[PDB]
Amino acid sequence: SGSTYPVLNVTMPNNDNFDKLYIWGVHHPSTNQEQTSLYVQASGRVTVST
Amino acid sequence: QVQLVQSGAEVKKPGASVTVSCQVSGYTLTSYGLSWVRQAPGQGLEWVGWINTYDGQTKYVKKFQGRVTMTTHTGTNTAYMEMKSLRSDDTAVYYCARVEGVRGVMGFHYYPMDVWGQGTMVTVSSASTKGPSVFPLAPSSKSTSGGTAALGCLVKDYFPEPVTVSWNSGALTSGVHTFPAVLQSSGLYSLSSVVTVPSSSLGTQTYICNVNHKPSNTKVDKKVEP
Amino acid sequence: RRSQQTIIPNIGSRPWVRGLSSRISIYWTIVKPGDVLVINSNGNLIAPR
Ligand SMILES: *[C@@H]1O[C@H](CO)[C@@H](O[C@@H]2O[C@H](CO)[C@@H](O[C@@H]3O[C@H](CO[C@H]4O[C@H](CO[C@H]5O[C@H](CO)[C@@H](O)[C@H](O)[C@@H]5O)[C@@H](O)[C@H](O[C@H]5O[C@H](CO)[C@@H](O)[C@H](O)[C@@H]5O)[C@@H]4O)[C@@H](O)[C@H](O[C@H]4O[C@H](CO)[C@@H](O)[C@H](O)[C@@H]4O)[C@@H]3O)[C@H](O)[C@H]2NC(C)=O)[C@H](O)[C@H]1NC(C)=O
Ligand SMILES: *[C@@H]1O[C@H](CO)[C@@H](O[C@@H]2O[C@H](CO)[C@@H](O[C@@H]3O[C@H](CO[C@H]4O[C@H](CO)[C@@H](O)[C@H](O)[C@@H]4O)[C@@H](O)[C@H](O[C@H]4O[C@H](CO)[C@@H](O)[C@H](O)[C@@H]4O[C@H]4O[C@H](CO)[C@@H](O)[C@H](O)[C@@H]4O)[C@@H]3O)[C@H](O)[C@H]2NC(C)=O)[C@H](O)[C@H]1NC(C)=O
Repeated sequence: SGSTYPVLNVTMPNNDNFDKLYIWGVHHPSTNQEQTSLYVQASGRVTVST
Repeated sequence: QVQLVQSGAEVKKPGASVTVSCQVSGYTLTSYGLSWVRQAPGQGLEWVGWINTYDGQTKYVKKFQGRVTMTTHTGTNTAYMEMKSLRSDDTAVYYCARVEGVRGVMGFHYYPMDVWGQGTMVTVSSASTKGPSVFPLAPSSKSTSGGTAALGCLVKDYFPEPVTVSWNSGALTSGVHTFPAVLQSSGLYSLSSVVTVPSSSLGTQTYICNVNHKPSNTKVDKKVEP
Repeated sequence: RRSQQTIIPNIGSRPWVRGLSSRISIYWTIVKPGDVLVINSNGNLIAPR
């Protein structure tokens, strides 16, 4: 957004009594400019955890 | 440090149905079994049903099979106890304690139930909710017995117990003694709260019992004077 | 002298547990007779006793 990509950090509890299945993914930039442009800092990183 | 939250004491007419809920803290109920025991007033204890979280197994008393039924919200860490087509007599206190009989065991026997829940008070009586009648009680004559005087209030013919009596919003916490209500042959309880205030102020300070009833939503304040 | 294993720490907030938003990844390495073990960490290491 704009000129910055703040380290996104959110959360989601599973109050429901049934197992939840979250499907996510990571993007693999083809170039550095594409990376630094679409993601600001050239070094991306995803950390899903339960 | 394992706590057990039990659904607020409920009351319903015979033929109707209620459901007790149990919460757990610390050790996940999932890795622990559970059973419920009824505690009829000064009647001893009686085991009712048994469930096993993460095991979906259930065993009930030959007596109330069908009527009662277990349930478990593995997601919220709380167990449920369902009772349909209730019976007048069945009313009593209910509890929920841990059980070891889990996984391979299945059978309850071996396990020595631990940590019982504060409890849930249910009641079954064809008597519908009623508004408490507040009547003032002052000395028939200055008591002058031993010391001071005894003045109070009388809430009669009300259901379902109990209603909190607060003398002057709590201004009078000294001497107050509310005696245990009693079941009238009619079916409606009645309690009394008396205070021990100096007989040298029978006209200096007035007294009012703030009888607030949640069941009837009846807030009646009365004045007590000789 | 047989296999090789290299791990990289993953900084980031995660589900709070026992009062901590951090974690520790467990890794085991078997060392056959005669063979030798080696540990070359820059940090975030949890060496065994
Ligand atoms: C030795 O110990 C073992 C384990 O303690 C014990 O095995 C249990 O045996 C009892 C009775 O024999 C079983 O209870 C019955 O379960 C019926 C079906 O529901 C249960 O089983 C589901 C599927 O069964 C299979 O599960 C897997 C394959 O999926 C397989 O390995 C098993 O061998 C079995 O064939 C199972 O999915 C389900 O639980 C799931 O869902 C819960 C939900 O939260 C989840 O938490 C679990 O992780 C799991 O995913 C469930 O456990 C059930 O219909 C039956 O009901 C009786 O009572 C009703 C009335 O209430 C009657 O109408 C009905 O006719 C039945 O009499 C009963 O509850 C139990 O499933 C076995 N496993 C468990 C949970 O321990 C052996 O019996 C022991 N040996 C002996 C014989 O002493
Ligand atoms: C990245 O995004 C995540 C999104 O989750 C974000 O949140 C982290 O989540 C954890 C938990 O999910 C949060 O931790 C909470 O912290 C509060 C605050 O602690 C202070 O206040 C307490 C008193 O209130 C003090 O004792 C303490 O010293 C601190 O000053 C805790 O209160 C929370 O735990 C209790 O409260 C919960 C809320 O009501 C209850 O649900 C829970 O059961 C806890 O109860 C405790 O007391 C009970 C007493 O009866 C006892 O029985 C229980 O066992 C238990 O001990 C909770 O721990 C926290 O905000 C986030 N953690 C991090 C990373 O800091 C991340 O913050 C974010 N990353 C960042 C930093 O940007």
